[PDB]
Amino acid sequence: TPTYGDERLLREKLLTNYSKSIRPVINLTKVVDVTALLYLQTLYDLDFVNNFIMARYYLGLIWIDEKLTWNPLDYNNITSIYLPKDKIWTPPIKMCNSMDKSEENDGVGELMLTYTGWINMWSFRLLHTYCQINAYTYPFDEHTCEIYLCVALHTINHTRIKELIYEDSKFTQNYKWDINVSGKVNGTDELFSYAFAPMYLRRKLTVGIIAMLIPTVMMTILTIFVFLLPPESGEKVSLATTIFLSNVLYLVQIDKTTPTNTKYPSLLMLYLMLLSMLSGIATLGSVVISKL
Amino acid sequence: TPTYGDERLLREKLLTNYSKSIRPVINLTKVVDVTALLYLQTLYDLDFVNNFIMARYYLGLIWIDEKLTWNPLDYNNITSIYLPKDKIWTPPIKMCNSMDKSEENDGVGELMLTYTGWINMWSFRLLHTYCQINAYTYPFDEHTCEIYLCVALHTINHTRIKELIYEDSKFTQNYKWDINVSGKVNGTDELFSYAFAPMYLRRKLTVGIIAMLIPTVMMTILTIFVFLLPPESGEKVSLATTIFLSNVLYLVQIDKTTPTNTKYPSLLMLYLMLLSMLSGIATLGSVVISKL
Amino acid sequence: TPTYGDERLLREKLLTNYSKSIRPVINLTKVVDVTALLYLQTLYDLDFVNNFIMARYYLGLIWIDEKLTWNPLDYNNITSIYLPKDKIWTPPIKMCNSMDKSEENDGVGELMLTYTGWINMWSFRLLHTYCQINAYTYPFDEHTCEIYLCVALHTINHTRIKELIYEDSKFTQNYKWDINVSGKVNGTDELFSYAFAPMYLRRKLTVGIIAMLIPTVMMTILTIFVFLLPPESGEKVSLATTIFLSNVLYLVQIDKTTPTNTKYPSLLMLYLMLLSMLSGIATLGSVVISKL
Amino acid sequence: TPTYGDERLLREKLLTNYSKSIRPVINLTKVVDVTALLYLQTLYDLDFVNNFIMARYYLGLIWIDEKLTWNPLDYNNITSIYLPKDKIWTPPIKMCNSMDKSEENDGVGELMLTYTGWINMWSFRLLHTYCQINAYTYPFDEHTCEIYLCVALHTINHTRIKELIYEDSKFTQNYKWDINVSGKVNGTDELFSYAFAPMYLRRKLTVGIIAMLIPTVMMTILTIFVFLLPPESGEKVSLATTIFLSNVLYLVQIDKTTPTNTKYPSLLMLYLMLLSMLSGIATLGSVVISKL
Amino acid sequence: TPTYGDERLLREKLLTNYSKSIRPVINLTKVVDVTALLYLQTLYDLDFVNNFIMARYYLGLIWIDEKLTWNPLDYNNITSIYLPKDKIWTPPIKMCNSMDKSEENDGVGELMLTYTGWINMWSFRLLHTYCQINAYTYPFDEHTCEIYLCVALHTINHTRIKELIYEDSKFTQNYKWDINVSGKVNGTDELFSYAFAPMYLRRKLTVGIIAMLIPTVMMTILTIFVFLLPPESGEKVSLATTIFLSNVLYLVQIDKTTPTNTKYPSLLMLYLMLLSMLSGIATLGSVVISKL
Ligand SMILES: C[C@@H]1CC[C@@]2(OC1)O[C@H]1C[C@H]3[C@@H]4CC=C5C[C@@H](OCCC(CO)CO)CC[C@]5(C)[C@H]4CC[C@]3(C)[C@H]1[C@@H]2C
Ligand SMILES: C[C@@H]1CC[C@@]2(OC1)O[C@H]1C[C@H]3[C@@H]4CC=C5C[C@@H](OCCC(CO)CO)CC[C@]5(C)[C@H]4CC[C@]3(C)[C@H]1[C@@H]2C
Ligand SMILES: C[C@@H]1CC[C@@]2(OC1)O[C@H]1C[C@H]3[C@@H]4CC=C5C[C@@H](OCCC(CO)CO)CC[C@]5(C)[C@H]4CC[C@]3(C)[C@H]1[C@@H]2C
Ligand SMILES: C[C@@H]1CC[C@@]2(OC1)O[C@H]1C[C@H]3[C@@H]4CC=C5C[C@@H](OCCC(CO)CO)CC[C@]5(C)[C@H]4CC[C@]3(C)[C@H]1[C@@H]2C
Ligand SMILES: C[C@@H]1CC[C@@]2(OC1)O[C@H]1C[C@H]3[C@@H]4CC=C5C[C@@H](OCCC(CO)CO)CC[C@]5(C)[C@H]4CC[C@]3(C)[C@H]1[C@@H]2C
Ligand SMILES: *[C@@H]1O[C@H](CO)[C@@H](O)[C@H](O)[C@H]1NC(C)=O
Ligand SMILES: *[C@@H]1O[C@H](CO)[C@@H](O)[C@H](O)[C@H]1NC(C)=O
Ligand SMILES: *[C@@H]1O[C@H](CO)[C@@H](O)[C@H](O)[C@H]1NC(C)=O
Ligand SMILES: *[C@@H]1O[C@H](CO)[C@@H](O)[C@H](O)[C@H]1NC(C)=O
Ligand SMILES: *[C@@H]1O[C@H](CO)[C@@H](O)[C@H](O)[C@H]1NC(C)=O
Ligand SMILES: *[C@@H]1O[C@H](CO)[C@@H](O)[C@H](O)[C@H]1NC(C)=O
Ligand SMILES: *[C@@H]1O[C@H](CO)[C@@H](O)[C@H](O)[C@H]1NC(C)=O
Ligand SMILES: *[C@@H]1O[C@H](CO)[C@@H](O)[C@H](O)[C@H]1NC(C)=O
Ligand SMILES: *[C@@H]1O[C@H](CO)[C@@H](O)[C@H](O)[C@H]1NC(C)=O
Ligand SMILES: *[C@@H]1O[C@H](CO)[C@@H](O)[C@H](O)[C@H]1NC(C)=O
Ligand SMILES: *[C@@H]1O[C@H](CO)[C@@H](O)[C@H](O)[C@H]1NC(C)=O
Ligand SMILES: *[C@@H]1O[C@H](CO)[C@@H](O)[C@H](O)[C@H]1NC(C)=O
Ligand SMILES: *[C@@H]1O[C@H](CO)[C@@H](O)[C@H](O)[C@H]1NC(C)=O
Ligand SMILES: *[C@@H]1O[C@H](CO)[C@@H](O)[C@H](O)[C@H]1NC(C)=O
Ligand SMILES: *[C@@H]1O[C@H](CO)[C@@H](O)[C@H](O)[C@H]1NC(C)=O
Ligand SMILES: *[C@@H]1O[C@H](CO)[C@@H](O)[C@H](O)[C@H]1NC(C)=O
Ligand SMILES: *[C@@H]1O[C@H](CO)[C@@H](O)[C@H](O)[C@H]1NC(C)=O
Ligand SMILES: *[C@@H]1O[C@H](CO)[C@@H](O)[C@H](O)[C@H]1NC(C)=O
Ligand SMILES: *[C@@H]1O[C@H](CO)[C@@H](O)[C@H](O)[C@H]1NC(C)=O
Ligand SMILES: *[C@@H]1O[C@H](CO)[C@@H](O)[C@H](O)[C@H]1NC(C)=O
Repeated sequence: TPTYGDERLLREKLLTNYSKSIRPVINLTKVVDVTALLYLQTLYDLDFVNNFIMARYYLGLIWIDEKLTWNPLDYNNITSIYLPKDKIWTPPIKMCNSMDKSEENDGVGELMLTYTGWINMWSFRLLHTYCQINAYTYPFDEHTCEIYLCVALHTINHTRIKELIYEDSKFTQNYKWDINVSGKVNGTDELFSYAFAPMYLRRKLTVGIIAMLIPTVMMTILTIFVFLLPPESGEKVSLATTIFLSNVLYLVQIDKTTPTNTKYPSLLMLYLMLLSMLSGIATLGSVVISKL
Repeated sequence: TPTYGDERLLREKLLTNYSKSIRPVINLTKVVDVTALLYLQTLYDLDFVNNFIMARYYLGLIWIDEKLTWNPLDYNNITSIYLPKDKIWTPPIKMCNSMDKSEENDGVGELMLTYTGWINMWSFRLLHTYCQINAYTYPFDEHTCEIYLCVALHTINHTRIKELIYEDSKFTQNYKWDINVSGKVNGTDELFSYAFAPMYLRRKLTVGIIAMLIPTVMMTILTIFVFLLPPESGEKVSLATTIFLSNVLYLVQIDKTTPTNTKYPSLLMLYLMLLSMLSGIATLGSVVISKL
Repeated sequence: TPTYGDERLLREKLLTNYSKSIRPVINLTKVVDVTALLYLQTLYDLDFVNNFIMARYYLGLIWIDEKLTWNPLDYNNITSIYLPKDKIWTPPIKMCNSMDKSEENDGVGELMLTYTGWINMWSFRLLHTYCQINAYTYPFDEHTCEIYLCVALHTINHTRIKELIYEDSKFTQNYKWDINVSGKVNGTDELFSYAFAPMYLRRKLTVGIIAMLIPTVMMTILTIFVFLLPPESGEKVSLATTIFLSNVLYLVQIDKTTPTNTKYPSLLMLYLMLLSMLSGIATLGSVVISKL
Repeated sequence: TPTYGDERLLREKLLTNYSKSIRPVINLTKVVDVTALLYLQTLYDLDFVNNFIMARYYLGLIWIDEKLTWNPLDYNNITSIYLPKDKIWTPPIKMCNSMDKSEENDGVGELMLTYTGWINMWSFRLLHTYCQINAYTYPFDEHTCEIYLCVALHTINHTRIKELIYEDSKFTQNYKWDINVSGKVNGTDELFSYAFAPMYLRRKLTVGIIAMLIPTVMMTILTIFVFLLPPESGEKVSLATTIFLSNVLYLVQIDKTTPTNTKYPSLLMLYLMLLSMLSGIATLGSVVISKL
Repeated sequence: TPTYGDERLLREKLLTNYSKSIRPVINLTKVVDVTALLYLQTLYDLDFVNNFIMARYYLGLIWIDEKLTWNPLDYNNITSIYLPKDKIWTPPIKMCNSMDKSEENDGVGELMLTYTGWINMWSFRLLHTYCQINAYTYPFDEHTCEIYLCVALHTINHTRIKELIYEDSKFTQNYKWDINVSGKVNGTDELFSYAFAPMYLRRKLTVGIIAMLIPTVMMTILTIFVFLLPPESGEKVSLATTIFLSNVLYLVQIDKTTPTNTKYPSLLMLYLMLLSMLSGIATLGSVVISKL
């Protein structure tokens, strides 16, 4: 069986004439094809005001190193070792659409190398990735957030994202968003290789949403009556005043929640604006009636 | 008695042919069984809107190194030493359900080694761990937060969590949550070893909660009377208007506190929604009466 | 074709008598002319209360190194290599008008060197840059934010910003601000070289703005009527009281949004102040009428 | 007089056979007695909602090193030197009740060594230390925050906190809290040595607090009259309604300020709850009267 | 002319027998006199609730090294070089009244050395410096914030702040505060050397402030009339109720803005408290009249 000394010898031979900064190919004309695997662990939040989505991912990069092969029979049948990530060449992949808010405490700092040259490198990453949040159909809204991976500085002739496999680990259930992130896309080679995972998020119709809507619908009904109230009923003025005040409060509060950076406005905001306008017109009519 | 020079000699011999990156077993076929001990020090907070729990823990990992044994009689009876954590192999345990918000000022950076090879490594960790917060029975709500430990990258054939012993240190009393975190669980070996400590949290019925409820119950009574008020009492309109305004304010304020990511809705929110609906119906009936 | 060993030989020769801290000119009397390229990727936000603008840029510095030239025919036709940024002299350019909130996870840490001596060094930078935000014409407001680059400590006789090319990458569309940042400016040499990119930002007239304005205009109309209401109409007092309350609420809420550090005040704030003053005068007139 | 070369020789000899990781005693059976001195500089804040206190301290550790003695007559009368803190053994003292939010810009990173072996090591630390904040007697409330020092990992047989001397530097006056932190306590040796400084904080009766009291007392008086108002005065309904609305607003606002993690509730919260209940009962009585 | 090799030789000779941790004087009995130059670049904010002031400064330390002199005629007339700040002794000056929130991205990390021994070391520092904010005369308030520099650990017999020159760079204009920070003060030598720059800040009377006031003055007038309103006018009750509600809202909102840690209270808070008290007394008188 392999022993501690055998692996010490192997690690001594592997790193002898190895340069961490030279791309690991025998012939420099060859590209290193990196395959990326992005698995969502949990979707922490989807911030509308800041147009961001906060989530946690398991990102794994797989590639082949041609300087780091060995014959397992010469080392008591060692077929794979674990090296520190900072001793070996590693593809310069970046989350170039996101703020990577990971700590060093969540950093693995280690990779697995196989005797055939294949490296698997896995890590946890907390990402604040920018999303264009279209609140047009609020609260029945759907969004698409694209999480980008890209090769930092190297040309598509040096390092390439062969493929991006993106999935949902199903580690946690959200109960607020229906997440759909599953697929497999080739890399896009335009002066530098990149790819992105499309994450589709559909707000779930929790009856808390229904509770939020009940005041809106009943206030619409009540405003319809007060606008229909007889011209000289007797309580027109105060009733219309209070109802317009409530409508203004709702119109103010909805704006503070709906995003201001949207492709189209929320239909609910327009509906409440029209409702407040009609309430104001009803109060104006009541004032005119009082004049007469 | 042992002296400074004796320990200098011992530390010189221990680290001579030692590789920090090789797993510390004579035969590479043997697993290293790590036993983890997680003690709660203080539970800082249980953030409902963010679905997080912020707490401080004392985490201790115990394992055995077979490269780091010695005979105490050859070193003037030295039976244990303290080594910097970064000179020796340490298990790659991660809190893979948490944000580890510890500083380097709160990092011990040192471990204790015994002449038999047993290492104890203790640390303080401040964790923001994701919890699925079910506010269904608010404010009589109970929650379960699972704190996960997992071996980062290695297979269950290399490194394993033998056991996870989790307790409450009782260093501070909370006065807001009844914490129940005490037990001892074997690690789960599914392609990589992990375990989790279940923390049960029952909100304590402080009379501040009762103060928050008194307005709700008395407003229920008041709404019942105003809905029961005679059709032509004389103050029906204004009274019902103010009652509905207060009900809407309460329904709005409760939503800003109850979490929007919940398995089931809070019953109190539904109760206040129904109460506001009945208040609106009472105002509608008053309007109809005024019409007649 | 070039091989791994050829590039090892090249990198060994290049760095032999190279000093990272000496400015890279054969004759120390020559200046290093750096050309900077600033490309906006996404404009995250424009914070009015803090007078900041948060954005993401792709910054590239291009210069020429005279110690790091080679003949490609002596190295199997290698025409360019990639070096770690911390092994080579790099111009000390600073964003001396911004908080650089970039992480090490978003840091490229590598530059591309050509056989002629030309270095390209690219990076992603998240900048919180201070802007003097003039909310005079809110919500039809325009702003200019100047993003500064400057040579940290060296005199214009050592390092110089030859040029600054600034553009918009058009990676994302904003839907809230119309961004205009495109041009090319020579560096300014006054005891140390610097330059700045002017970013012109015009608020887009989204109909959400129109929804925000509708209450203001209709309240102006209604206040005009209530001030015009007959002296003894019958509901003057309560109507004017509620309308002044609403005007005060709007005047309070607008202040919390408009910035307090502005060259001139917002015209809308003055308009609402005058509207509230007229509402108060109307209530005063109603009180006087009630006295008579 | 001593010269640069003399101190170079001294520093060369002191560190010759010195091990930074070995506890600095000739005989390993001896304890190192550390004396800690904690001086408050300024108390930044006392956060009630988070149960924290933020302050700045100047912390000094004094101990004796037996490997680092010299005869000043052999070095041209050098009696003390200053060494970098990371070259020498320093006690592993932690603020194990606090979050240490200090930067490296506020880190001295240097200690003073005397020819007799005595080390003084001073530092500035910004601490967020957890406090159990009892708002029972708000706003005449007193609190006690214990700031803990403890030896990180070592047994009381290796490193001991001999003494903790804690004072107030009086650098700034607070005007909001009366701070009382002055004393001298032996360390507690229970499987590891620790100690704590008790900081007593009495809220100062600033008339801004009294101004906050003014509305509560006058509203109590007004509620007493409205509850005493004649059954058929004429304005009972509206007056009671508005007064109950104001009472509910006050009861809601006080809760958002008083902490929810308290040993006992604030008496002011209970008082306002009772007052709101009596206002509701008065409105109920008015409703009953209107029925009759 | 001097060449790359000449500077390589010079830098090789300068650092040969140089100790970065030894204070740079031939005779250890001599002090190193440091002159500090603090220039305000921009004043970001003056946070009243936290009692802080956030600003950006350009800080330059100038001193003389006696180990780092050379004859420029022996090095082809090289008269000054630039060294990395971490290779040379640097005075241990701290901003010991501030939180230094600077990043490594805004860190120059380099100093200029002249053949006569003189070192200039300049840097950008973003400081959060604690200020005792006296809101007594709000909004016509003036404040004094003292920014402290101090020698970290060394006695006045080793390192001294000879002088402190503070100015305003005038890079940006504030439009909210009139800043007056200009002067030149000797250092204070009391067991360790320190100095401070006094920054005087006078709130500018922007009409945004005048606008905030208009509601206060007109509400004072309106309260005066309602208190003067005839005992049986007819609308006394409702009018006084609404006036008191608005007064209470203003008194509540002003408190949330004025600081609670002040030498004296704000006069405006007392004025609004008195106005609310008089409004309450007017309502009490109206209640008494209704009783009669
Ligand atoms: C998630 C995404 C990753 C980042 C990204 O979108 C978001 O950001 C975009 C900006 C692009 C760069 C803009 C300018 C240049 C300069 C050009 O060289 C001219 C030099 C010469 C001019 O005068 C000197 O004089 C080379 C190409 C380069 C670097 C672009 C590369 C692709 C980039 C990085 C794009 C990329 C898709
Ligand atoms: C607290 C918890 C810790 C993290 C965790 O939940 C939360 O997150 C989950 C996601 C899981 C990984 C998903 C995908 C793969 C890829 C597979 O390799 C296929 C390669 C081949 C495919 O095509 C190449 O082509 C190897 C296994 C691995 C890495 C999973 C490991 C277990 C993980 C980390 C789970 C774990 C329980
Ligand atoms: C985006 C922008 C970058 C930063 C910046 O605006 C914002 O900030 C401004 C402050 C300026 C410095 C102020 C003072 C001095 C001292 C002087 O030396 C006298 C020494 C002698 C006095 O008595 C000793 O006794 C040398 C020049 C220097 C360092 C200025 C350089 C330019 C600076 C950095 C300006 C620059 C434009
Ligand atoms: C400000 C304060 C500092 C931190 C502190 O309160 C706050 O936190 C408390 C938690 C305590 C630890 C809990 C458990 C153990 C395990 C035990 O070993 C059994 C091993 C064996 C079991 O089965 C293996 O199988 C050794 C002692 C130790 C480490 C305690 C030390 C004291 C600690 C750190 C206490 C300390 C006072
Ligand atoms: C901006 C400002 C910088 C910081 C500062 O205000 C704010 O903070 C103040 C606290 C002071 C220290 C308090 C206590 C001591 C102990 C004494 O030694 C006795 C040892 C002996 C006792 O028994 C052992 O047994 C030596 C002096 C020292 C360190 C003071 C130095 C000056 C300091 C740092 C002051 C300084 C002005
Ligand atoms: C490199 O190129 C040569 C010639 O093209 C070829 O013979 C050799 O096999 C290549 N090396 C590898 C590893 O493919
Ligand atoms: C090497 O290990 C593999 C996997 O355990 C096994 O199948 C094979 O028989 C081994 N060969 C030798 C020579 O040990
Ligand atoms: C996810 O979205 C894609 C494209 O929008 C669709 O093809 C796929 O069916 C969706 N997945 C599920 C589970 O609905
Ligand atoms: C992706 O690349 C592979 C590799 O050649 C190719 O077979 C495939 O057609 C490409 N497109 C897709 C959608 O897989
Ligand atoms: C390693 O394996 C060999 C053969 O299986 C055995 O003799 C030896 O005792 C093992 N070493 C240890 C430390 O168990
Ligand atoms: C070694 O130390 C242990 C523990 O103090 C003691 O019991 C034993 O007698 C000692 N033996 C020798 C040889 O010193
Ligand atoms: C804690 O919870 C577990 C399971 O929910 C239970 O068995 C145990 O009795 C509880 N502990 C206490 C002290 O109630
Ligand atoms: C855990 O592992 C031990 C070790 O063999 C075993 O005896 C025990 O049955 C396992 N299960 C539990 C619940 O301890
Ligand atoms: C340096 O200066 C000398 C004389 O002025 C000149 O001959 C030489 O070409 C210069 N070197 C370079 C690289 O321009
Ligand atoms: C060197 O490479 C360039 C670019 O591929 C090519 O045009 C040229 O012919 C090559 N020369 C030799 C000698 O290989
Ligand atoms: C951007 O602004 C500059 C100067 O204000 C102007 O010359 C240019 O035309 C503008 N660009 C566009 C696209 O309007
Ligand atoms: C900028 O510098 C170049 C270089 O000489 C010069 O030709 C040009 O006139 C300068 N001004 C502008 C606006 O480009
Ligand atoms: C160490 O112990 C020996 C014997 O107990 C004693 O002679 C010696 O003085 C001790 N060393 C010190 C520094 O106290
Ligand atoms: C050493 O220095 C001390 C303090 O300055 C002084 O009292 C003593 O006389 C000096 N002795 C010698 C030999 O220099
Ligand atoms: C501080 O508190 C302690 C105990 O509570 C007391 O003995 C001491 O007198 C107090 N100090 C002052 C100045 O009141
Ligand atoms: C603290 O320790 C000293 C040292 O022996 C002792 O004299 C004293 O009695 C102890 N207790 C107190 C309160 O100082
Ligand atoms: C150091 O002191 C000696 C004697 O006091 C004196 O001769 C010498 O000039 C001094 N050195 C310096 C650099 O002042
Ligand atoms: C050295 O440089 C200075 C400044 O340029 C110049 O005045 C002087 O003549 C030069 N001397 C020599 C010998 O080069
Ligand atoms: C700044 O303040 C100082 C002292 O308060 C005063 O002497 C000086 O004249 C002031 N400067 C200006 C420009 O007002
Ligand atoms: C400051 O120190 C210098 C240096 O001796 C002295 O001339 C001056 O009088 C001192 N005071 C002031 C205000 O400059």
